[PDB]
Amino acid sequence: LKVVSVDTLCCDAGWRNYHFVKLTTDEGIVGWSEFDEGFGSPGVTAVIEQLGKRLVGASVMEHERFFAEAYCLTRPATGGVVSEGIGAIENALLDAKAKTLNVPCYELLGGKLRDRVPVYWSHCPTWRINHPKFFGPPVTDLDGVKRTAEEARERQFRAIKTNIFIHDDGPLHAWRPGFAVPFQPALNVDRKVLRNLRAHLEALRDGAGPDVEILLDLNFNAKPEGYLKILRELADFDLFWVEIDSYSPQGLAYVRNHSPHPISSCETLFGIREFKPFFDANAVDVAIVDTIWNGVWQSMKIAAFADAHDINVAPHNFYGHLCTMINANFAAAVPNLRIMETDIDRLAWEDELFTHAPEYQNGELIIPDRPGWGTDPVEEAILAHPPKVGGLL
Amino acid sequence: LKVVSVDTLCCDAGWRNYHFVKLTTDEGIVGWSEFDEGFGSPGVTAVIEQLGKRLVGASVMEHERFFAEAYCLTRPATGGVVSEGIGAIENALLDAKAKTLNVPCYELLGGKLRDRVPVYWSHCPTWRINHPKFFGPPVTDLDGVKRTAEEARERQFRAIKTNIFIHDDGPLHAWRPGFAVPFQPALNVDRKVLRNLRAHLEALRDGAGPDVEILLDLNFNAKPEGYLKILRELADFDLFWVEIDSYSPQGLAYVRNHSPHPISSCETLFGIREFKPFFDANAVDVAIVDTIWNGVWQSMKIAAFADAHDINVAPHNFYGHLCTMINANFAAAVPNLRIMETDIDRLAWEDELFTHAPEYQNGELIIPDRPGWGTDPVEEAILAHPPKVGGLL
Amino acid sequence: LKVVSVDTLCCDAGWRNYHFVKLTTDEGIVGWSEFDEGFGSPGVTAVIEQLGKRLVGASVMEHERFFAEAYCLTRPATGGVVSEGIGAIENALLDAKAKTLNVPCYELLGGKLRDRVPVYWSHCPTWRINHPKFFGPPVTDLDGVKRTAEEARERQFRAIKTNIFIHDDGPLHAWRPGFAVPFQPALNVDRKVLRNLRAHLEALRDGAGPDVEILLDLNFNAKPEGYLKILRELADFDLFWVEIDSYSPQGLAYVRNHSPHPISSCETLFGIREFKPFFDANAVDVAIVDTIWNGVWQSMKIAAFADAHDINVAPHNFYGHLCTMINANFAAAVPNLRIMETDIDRLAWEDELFTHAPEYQNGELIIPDRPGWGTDPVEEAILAHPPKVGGLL
Amino acid sequence: LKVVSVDTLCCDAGWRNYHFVKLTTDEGIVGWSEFDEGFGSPGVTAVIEQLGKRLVGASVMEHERFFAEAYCLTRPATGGVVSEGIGAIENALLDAKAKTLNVPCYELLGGKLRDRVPVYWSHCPTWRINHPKFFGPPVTDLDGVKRTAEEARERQFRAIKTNIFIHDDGPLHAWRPGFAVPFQPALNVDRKVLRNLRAHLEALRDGAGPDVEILLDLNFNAKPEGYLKILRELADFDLFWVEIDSYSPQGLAYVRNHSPHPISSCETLFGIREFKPFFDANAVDVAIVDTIWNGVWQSMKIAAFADAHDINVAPHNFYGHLCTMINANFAAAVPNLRIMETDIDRLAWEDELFTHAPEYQNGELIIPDRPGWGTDPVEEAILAHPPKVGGLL
Repeated sequence: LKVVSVDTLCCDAGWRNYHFVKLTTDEGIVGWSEFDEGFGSPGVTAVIEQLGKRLVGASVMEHERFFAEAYCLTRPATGGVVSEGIGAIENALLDAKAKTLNVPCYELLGGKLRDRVPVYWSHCPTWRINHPKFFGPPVTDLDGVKRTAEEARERQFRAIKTNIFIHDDGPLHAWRPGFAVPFQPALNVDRKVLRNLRAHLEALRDGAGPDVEILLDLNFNAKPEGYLKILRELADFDLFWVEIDSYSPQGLAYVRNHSPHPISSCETLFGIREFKPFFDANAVDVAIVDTIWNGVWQSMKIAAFADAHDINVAPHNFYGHLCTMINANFAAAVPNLRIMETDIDRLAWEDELFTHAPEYQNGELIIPDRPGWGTDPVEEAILAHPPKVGGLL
Repeated sequence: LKVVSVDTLCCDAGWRNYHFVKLTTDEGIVGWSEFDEGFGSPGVTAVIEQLGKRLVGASVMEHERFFAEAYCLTRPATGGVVSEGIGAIENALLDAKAKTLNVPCYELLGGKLRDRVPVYWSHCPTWRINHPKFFGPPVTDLDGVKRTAEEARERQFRAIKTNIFIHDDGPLHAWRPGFAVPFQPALNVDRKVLRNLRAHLEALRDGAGPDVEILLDLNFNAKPEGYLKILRELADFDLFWVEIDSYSPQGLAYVRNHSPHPISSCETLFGIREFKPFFDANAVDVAIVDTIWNGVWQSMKIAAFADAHDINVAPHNFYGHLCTMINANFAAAVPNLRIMETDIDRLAWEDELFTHAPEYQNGELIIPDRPGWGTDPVEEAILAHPPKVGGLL
Repeated sequence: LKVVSVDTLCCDAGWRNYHFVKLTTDEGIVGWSEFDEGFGSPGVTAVIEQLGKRLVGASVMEHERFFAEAYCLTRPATGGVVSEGIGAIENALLDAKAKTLNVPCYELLGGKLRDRVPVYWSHCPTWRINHPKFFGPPVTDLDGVKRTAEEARERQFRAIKTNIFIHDDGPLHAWRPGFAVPFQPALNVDRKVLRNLRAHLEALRDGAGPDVEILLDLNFNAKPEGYLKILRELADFDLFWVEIDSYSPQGLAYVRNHSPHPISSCETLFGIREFKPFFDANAVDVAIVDTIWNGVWQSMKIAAFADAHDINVAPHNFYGHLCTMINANFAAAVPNLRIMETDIDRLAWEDELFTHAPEYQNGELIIPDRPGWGTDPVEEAILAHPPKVGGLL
Repeated sequence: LKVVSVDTLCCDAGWRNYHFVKLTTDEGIVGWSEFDEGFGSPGVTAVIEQLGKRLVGASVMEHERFFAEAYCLTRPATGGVVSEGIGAIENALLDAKAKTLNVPCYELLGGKLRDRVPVYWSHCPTWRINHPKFFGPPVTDLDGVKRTAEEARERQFRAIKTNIFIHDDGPLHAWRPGFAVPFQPALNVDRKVLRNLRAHLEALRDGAGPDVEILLDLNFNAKPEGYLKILRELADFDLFWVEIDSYSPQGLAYVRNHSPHPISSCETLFGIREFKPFFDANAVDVAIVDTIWNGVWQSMKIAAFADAHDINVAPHNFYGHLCTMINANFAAAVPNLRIMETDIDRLAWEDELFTHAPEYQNGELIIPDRPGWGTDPVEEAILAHPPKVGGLL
C-alpha cells in the first residue's frame, strides 16, 4: 500500500490553467486531485513537488499522518500557498484510499447524508461578461444580464451569484480593485459603484423572477466603510447572501451587525484556527469552505467546528470537473450544508479532460457513486491542451 | 529609473541554500536581497519569479506602490510563502532605491538612531551540535556546551541563545518535534525533556559566568501545557527570554501570564494584522520581527505598532551576511530595539560570497555606512558554490 | 549635514495667523514647515523655540532620532501643544532631508502611489458665512448656501464639507458651542439646531445636485445624546460622512453603532496610542489624521496602523499652501487614502506668501514633483503681512 | 469682584526656575499659584498669557465658569501644556476666592478632614546626588545613601522616595533614559541596572532601619518587560510603593498583576478622562494626582472618582513652598488620602521667596489656617533671584 510517486500535471483552461496531483500506489491505484495557482497562489506546484518527495514510501492509507508530518515540516510558513500544497496532496491521498477500498470518497467522510445537492450557478453573468472568448452568449449590457438570469430560471437553477459591474462608463466591465483591476488600493466605494450595482441587480432580478435567489459576491473589493455603504444602498433588495472576504474579524462582524442581508465569508481561510476568530466575533451567517485549498479531511474538521456554532457551510467550487466532484463528496457528507457553488458555464473542451461530467437535475447536483471522487483527469487530453504562462496575476 | 529585470540566484550554505533577489534598474544600479526556502518555505522563488514580471517597467522608487499592487494580486493566499516573496522583492527595491540616492538603507528608514547594535550569539551551541561538518569545534557533551559559553564570554559577547538538547540518551541530539525531528506530533513534554533542558542550561550557565545572558528558544516544540511545565521546571534560572512560537494568541498569553521569565515570540508572523491578536492578548514581553520575510518597510510598520504597546522588538537574523546587513539597517533605525540576533558561527566560504563582512566590537555590531544594505553577493562566488537539492524539509 | 538653525516666522492670515518653521543646514539647504496656534493651541512657538535649541548641531538626516529625543525630553507633558511643536520640527526636517537628496518629500515616504488626489472643498460655505471680509461672495441666507454648492459643482469639485448654521434666528450665524460660541457648555441640541441643520443641508443638496457629495462636520458641538439626535433627524440625507470629534471612544462607538451615515473622527489626535482606543471600539468609518500636528513621519505610522484595521484615512488640511503641499505628499504615499481635505476659498494674498500654489484639475489635486514639500514660504512676503495679536481664542 | 489682571512671574530655583500666576481683583485681593515649565512643559507661560486675557473682566468667584470656557477655547489641544496653563489659573482663582471670603482654601474644598498630613521625604537621596551644588551634604557613594536614610529616620520622617542610581560604573549617577539621560530610547533594563538598584536599596534600607518606609520611583525609565524584570529582582524588598509612569493602561495593569509590591502611577495625567482607563484596567494600587498641573478643583473631581474605585490618592509635590501649600489644602480635604509628597531638601533662598514656610512635626505637615493657600510669593525676593534660560530640557 506504499505511495510510489506524486506528480503534478497542468493544462489550458482559457484564462487560467488547471492543475492536478497524480499519486500512484504500489498496487497501481491512481488518486487524483485538482488545485489552482491562478487565484493569487503562485508556488503551489513547488510546494507539492517538495512535500511529495517525503510521501513516497509511506502508506497511502495514512493521510492524517502525512498531514501531521507536512504541517510540522512547513510549520513556520503555514497557511496560504503551503497549505494549498498540503490540501492538494491530501485530496489525492483520499482519492487513492477510497479507490483502494473500492468506495466513493464520501464513504471515508462519515457516509452520505443526501443523494443530491442544491447548487447555485456561480459567476453568473460574471463569466459571460469577463470571458466571452470562452463562454457564450456574450453579455455586454443590462438586457444581456436580464437574459442570463432568465436562462438560469428556464434551466431550473434555483440560485445565481454575480459580482460588481460597471454599466454606464464605456463598455461593460468588472470592478475588482481588491485584485488591482483597477489599481485603486484604498478600495473606496463611490456613487458610481453604488448606482451600477443597483442597475445590475435590478436587471438580474427582472430576469430571475421571484423564485430564483440572487447572491452578491463583493470579494475583497471594499473596506468595512464601503461594505456598509453597499449594504445600505441595497437594503431593499432580496439577497440570498452578500459575500465579503476580509482579514478583519472585528470589521466584518461590525459590517454583519448592520446588514439587512445574510453575510457569507471565509472562502480564503485555512483550518479551524483561521475560521475561529470570525465565528467568535459573530462575523458570518454562512461560512464558505474551500476544500480544494484545505483538503477535504481538514474541511470536515472545519464543518464540524461551524456546526457547533450553528453555522452552515458552503464549499468553494470554481475550477474544473474534478474540483466539482471533490466538493460533491464533501457536500454529500456534511449535515450543516447551506448550498453548493458550481459553474454552469463550461469550457468547450471541459468534458474532454475528464472521464465523467457532473450531472444536474432540477437545480441539484447528483452525487456519483464510483470509487474515489467520481471522475479522473485524462492524461492524453491534458497533453492535447498545453498550459499558458493566467488568473489574478 | 525603471526596473529592467528581477532575477533570483541560489548557492550552497552547507545544510541549506542561500537565495537572493537581484534587481537591476535602467541606470545599471543593482539592488539585492536575501531570502530563504529552507525554514519551511518551499515556493518562495516561484512567487518572486511571477511577481517580478509585474515589476519590470515600473519605477524602482515606488516600492510601496509595488507592495500595494502585489498584495492585491495575491490577496487570497497572502501570508506565508507569498508574503516572503513580496518581502524579498521589497528588500531588493529598497537596496536599489538607497543606492540610486547614494545613501545607506537606514537613510530611507527615518535615519539612524544608534551607531552600534548589541547582539546575541544565536544557535549557540546549537549549530556546533547540529552541524559539526560546517562549524567547529564540535560539541558532543555537557563539557563542550560549557566551553562554548566560555568562548562567547571570552569573545566579549553579552548574550547567547540555545535550543532543546537531549544529553542522556545516546549521542547528543536536538529535540525538535515541532519540526518532526522526532515525529511525535502531540509535542508532549516529559521528564526526560525537562531533566535534559536543566542539565544543558546548568552547563551553559557554568561556562557563561554571571554577566553573559542566556536566551532559550523552544520554537514550536510544545503545546501551552508543555511550555508551562518547562517554565515551572526552569523557574530558578536567570533567562533573558524564553522564546515560544505559537498560533494561539490566547494560549501563548496564558503561558506568559504564568511565566517567571520574559517571553518572546512572533518570528514567523507577517504584518501588523498577524501581530495584533498577540499584543491585544498581552502575549509577549518581546516581539521578534522577521524583516527578511516581511520586507524591511513593512517591518518598520510592525515596529511602530509594537512601540505603541510599549513592546520592544528584535529582528530575526539567521541566514547569510546580506541578511545580517538588512537587519543591521532596520536595527539602526528602530527606537524600540530589544537586541539583535546574529550568528557568530560562520561557513568556511561565507566571506567569499559577499563583498563585505559584518564587523563586531565588544559584543556589538557596527552599522556600516555604504550605499544600500552594506554588502553585495558576488555572482562569481555564488556560482563557485552550486546549491543542493535542505533546511526543515 | 548639521542643522545650523531653527527659526519660527509668522504672518497675517485674516482672522488667524500662519506660522512657519525654518530650518537651515550647514550646506545652506532650507527646510520649511507650517504650523498653527489659532486652533486652540497657544504655546506651540514656545515649544519649537526650546526644542530647536537641542536640534542645532545634530544631523538633518536623523529625524527619527530627534523625534525619539524630543519625545523623551517632553515625555510628562506629551500630546497637544508639545506634540504639535515636535510635529512642526519633524516636517521641517523632512523638507530639508528631501531637498538635500534632491527628491520630493513623497520619496522619503515609500514613493508615490498615485499622481493625483481627489479632494473635498472644505469649510464650504462655512468660510463665506464666517469670514466674508476675506472670502466672497458673502453668504447670508439659504439661497447663498445653494449657490455656493452650485459653484462647487460648476468648478468640478466632487465633494464639499459644511458645519452647523442657524438660519432662522436673526443674521445667519455659526453654531459652535463646543468652542464657546455661544457659551453653552452642556452642548445640548434642541429643535432649533435640528431644524436649521435640515434647512441648511436641504439648500446645499439642492445646489450640489446628485453627484456632489456632502460632508457634515459637527466638530465638538454636542454630547453623544445630541449627536444621536442629529443623526436620527438626518437619517434620510445622503452624507459622505458625519464628522464628530470626541474624547470618549466608547461614546463615539455607541454613536457610530446607531448611525445610518459613515462616521469620521480623530483630527485632533496624536500618535498610534491615541487613535488605538477608537479603532479598538469600532468608533469610526474614517480616521482623520492631522499630519501638520503629528508630523508626516509619525502620520505614516498612524496610516499603517489604520490600514491593519481596514480603515481609510483623510488628512486634516485647513491652513496655508505649505500645509496643502505637506498633506499632498502624505496623500501621495498612503495606500488607504479616503479623500483629502482642502480649502478652495483663498486669501487675496495667499499666492504672494509662497513660491508655488497647489494645482487642481477635475476635482483632484495634482501632486508636485519638486525637491521637498513642493512650495516655500517667501520671507519678504511674510514680512509684508505682519501678524495680528486670532483663531479660537 | 472682577478680575483686573493676570500676570506671570519667574525666578531662579537652582537647576530649574519657579513660575507663578498672580491674579488681582478689583478689590485689590491677590491670588497666587505656582506652576512649572521644567518638567517637560515648555509653553505653559504662553498658555496662561493668552487665557488670562479672556479672564480679565470676569468674576473672580466663577472659577468653574472660567474652566468650562477655557476648556472650550482650547478643546482641540487639551491636556499637557494647555491643561497646565488652565490649572495654574484655576489655582490662582481659588486663592483669590478664598482670600475674598477670608478662609483657607480647604474651606472651598469641603472643609478640612484632618489637621496634619503624613508625608514622605521625596527625591531622597536623589537630590543630594543630582544637585549637590544646591543641597548638602553631597552623596557620592553607598555610605552616603545609607547616611541620608539615617538622617530621615533621625528627623522623624516616616517614609522616603528614591530613584534609579548607578553606583559601580564611575562616579555615582542617575539612570534616567526615559528622559534621555542617557539617550537609550529602547529603555532596556540589563543586569547593571538591576544590580545597582539592589545595591542602592540595600544601602538605603540599612540606614532607614525597619520603621521607615521606602518608595521607589521608576518614572518612565523602562517598558513593561523591564518593569517586570525590576519587580522580580526586588521581590524580596519591602517597598511602600513602586512608582511607574506609563501611557499604556493595559501594559501597566499587566505589570501590576505580576507585582509583589503596591504600584503607584498617574502623576502626569489630566482629568477623570485620562485616569479612567487605568482604573478600569486595575492598573494601580495608588493614584498620584498632580494638582499643580490639573488645578485643585479638577483634582477634587479626580479624588472622588478614585474614591469610588476604592483607590487612595497622593498629591505630586516637587516644586516650591507655594506648591506645598496648594497640595496641603488638597490633602486636608480629601478623605481617600494615601500620603503626601514633599521635599525636605530646600534651596538656600527658598524661605526668602515666600511669606510663610511649611511646618513639619513628627513626620507630618501641619495644615495652615490663613486665608488662601497659606503662603504668598514675595515680589521683591522673586526679582532678587532672576531666572535662568532648566529642568528636563
